[PDB]
Amino acid sequence: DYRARLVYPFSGAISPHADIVDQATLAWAAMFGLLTDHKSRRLQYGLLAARAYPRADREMLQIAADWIAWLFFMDDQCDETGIGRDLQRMIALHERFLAILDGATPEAHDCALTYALADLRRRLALRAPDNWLRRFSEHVRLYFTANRWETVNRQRGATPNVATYCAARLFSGAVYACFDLIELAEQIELPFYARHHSIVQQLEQAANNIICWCNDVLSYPKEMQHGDRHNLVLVIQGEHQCSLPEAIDRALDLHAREVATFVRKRTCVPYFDAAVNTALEKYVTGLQFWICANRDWSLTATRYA
Ligand SMILES: C/C=C(\C)CC/C=C(\C)CCC=C(C)C
Ligand SMILES: [Mg+2]
Ligand SMILES: [Mg+2]
Ligand SMILES: [Mg+2]
Repeated sequence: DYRARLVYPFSGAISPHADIVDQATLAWAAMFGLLTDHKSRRLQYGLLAARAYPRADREMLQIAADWIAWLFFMDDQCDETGIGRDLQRMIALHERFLAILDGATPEAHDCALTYALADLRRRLALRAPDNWLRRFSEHVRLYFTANRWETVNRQRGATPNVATYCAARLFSGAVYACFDLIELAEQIELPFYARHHSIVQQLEQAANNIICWCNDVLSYPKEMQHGDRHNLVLVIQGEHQCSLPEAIDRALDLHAREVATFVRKRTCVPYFDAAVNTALEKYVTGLQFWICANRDWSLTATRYA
């Protein structure tokens, strides 16, 4: 229990719609045939989304919850089945996803994950401009690239060094794609010059590292159980040749250090104008809601028990 070593100087919130949103995710999952088997009521994927996007209108929060569900269903295929150890099969599947992200219609014998991604594309297109769909699609593309990088590690029995793992981990988690949904949840449109400012990129990177490293500390047990080493704890242990307790200590020191980086750089956002800065503060608060949502959900979730 590492609760006491996962403290943030900011709190999160949860949408009042959390439980109805979760039930609507199980409907969507059944409807698209993503539920394998019998236990499904303990996935609670909607309760993650409810915390990550706590001021979203119910219809946007439902897209986010179905998107988070999609990522977990995809991720357990990558991390707990043979497709995550076969690059050729991953490439074949990612080519259908990327065709669907460009707006192509699923074919009759495209898999359930393909039909479901096309549903989420269609629904995001109803709520997002073309500029946003492009940014989101490109973040999702890099997630697929990170997933294929994991597959080659699995195929080779490789373990990357800390520097390589941390840099690839920023993409393997799809957190940048989940961050794009903050704009829709908060009904904001950041101008290109604010979106890409060095400090905003450093805050996004910081927040993504925190969410991934927090996840790594809480998920090393189940990842060890599937002989998987895409985890800061296991990668530190391999690099420093230290005890599991010492690797966990080092992982949590990196997590803590990253919280410090995020909190300090929050104070370094340039003043563009009242409007832009109000929209950026909503976005940066969004990153904080995600940081809290990841920890608060993961501590209570069957998935890490
Ligand atoms: C995936 C990024 C994390 C490791 C934890 C935060 C969870 C999500 C952003 C949605 C679920 C996505 C998975 C790839 C598990
Ligand atoms: Mg996983
Ligand atoms: Mg994974
Ligand atoms: Mg994990």
